[PDB]
Amino acid sequence: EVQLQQSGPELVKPGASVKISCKTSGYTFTEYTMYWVKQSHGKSLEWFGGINPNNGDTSYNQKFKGKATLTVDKSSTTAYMDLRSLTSEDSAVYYCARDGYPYYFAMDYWGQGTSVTVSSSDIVMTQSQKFMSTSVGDRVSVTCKASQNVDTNVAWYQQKPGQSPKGLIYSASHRYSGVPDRFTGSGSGTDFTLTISNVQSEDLADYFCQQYNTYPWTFGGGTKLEIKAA
Amino acid sequence: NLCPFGEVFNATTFASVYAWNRKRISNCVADYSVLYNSTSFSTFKCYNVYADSFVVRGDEVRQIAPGQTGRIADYNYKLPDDFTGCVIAWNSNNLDSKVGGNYNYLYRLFRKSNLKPFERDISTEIYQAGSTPCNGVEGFNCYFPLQSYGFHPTNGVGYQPYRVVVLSF
Ligand SMILES: *[C@@H]1O[C@H](CO)[C@@H](O)[C@H](O)[C@H]1NC(C)=O
Repeated sequence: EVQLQQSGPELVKPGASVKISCKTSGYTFTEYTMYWVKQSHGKSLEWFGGINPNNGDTSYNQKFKGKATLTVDKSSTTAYMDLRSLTSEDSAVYYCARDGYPYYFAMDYWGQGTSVTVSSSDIVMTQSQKFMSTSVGDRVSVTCKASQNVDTNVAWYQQKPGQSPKGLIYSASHRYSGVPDRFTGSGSGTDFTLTISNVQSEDLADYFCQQYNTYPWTFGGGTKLEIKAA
Repeated sequence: NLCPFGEVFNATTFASVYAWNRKRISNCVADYSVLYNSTSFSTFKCYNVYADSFVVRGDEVRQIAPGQTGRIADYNYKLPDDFTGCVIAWNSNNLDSKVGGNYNYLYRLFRKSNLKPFERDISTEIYQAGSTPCNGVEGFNCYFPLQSYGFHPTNGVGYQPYRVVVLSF
């Protein structure tokens, strides 16, 4: 039912300006906070900013100060991110995501991402292993260390090849709807581990952790999973 | 010996809807044709008398009914579906509004859940709208649960102060 459908891809000159869209449906638009995520090629996810559709309130990650503007149209149930003054650094995939609170903490639904390409004392999450390899049936764990206490407010995301991130674990150790028992969450305070129990073929993905303890939200560096079988 | 409805209907100052007053009057005759002809009300719906009263802006007076829905009915003053009493309301822009605005009249704007019938909540805790906690500090997705009615003398009747009295049994 729930569905976040975004605009098409846009190629623009440097120093331009583009407004992309995230058209929602299947749920009451004003109930849930909308968010936006930047992701460059082969690089990690960066929490860009959020917006409350019930009153227009927003919050911007100061790293991207004044480079975008978040707005909503309650009549068309659509959220907008207006990117302004585009340099070469800005070319990346931009995801809109929904805050699932008060039910499923963090970002429980993700848009399909719009690929924008131009041409002419914060929290830090540490994921030591960039790459990591196992085989089908093996157990495996992925770790995160935060600079500060973040209690149990951490989510774990799965990004499969060329796909938008899908939520795996919310609130340190709770699975989203329809997540195999093989993914179990663990940790508290500073150290968090995600354990994939019976590694499957499907599990070839890139796993990020993400703290939602304080804005601006921050992600891990991605731990790439790789499977071999012969 | 008839009921002294003037005690609550003609009180000096009314209460905010979220902190609604519950004055109760017992063992007096509650006649209705007498209360009607006393002053021309705007709403006079009927369905040991508890006469609780408060101030709400006009376009939300409709929420003081059985089985309603909205800011007032959900988070401020909920009537049950089986209500057996009367809802009396009337305009009071001249009394409860001042030039430049009267802000003494408040209302609850968010709540983690709905009210049961005749429940009263007067907490002052920072409402958490997002997945992130508020920790008492107010900011984005961290809103103070109570807001103030404007009530300038220029507002339309929809946004104008209305005195409301509910006779319950
Ligand atoms: C309130 O006072 C007015 C006059 O000031 C009077 O007409 C009215 O009857 C009073 N209300 C009640 C319920 O006695």
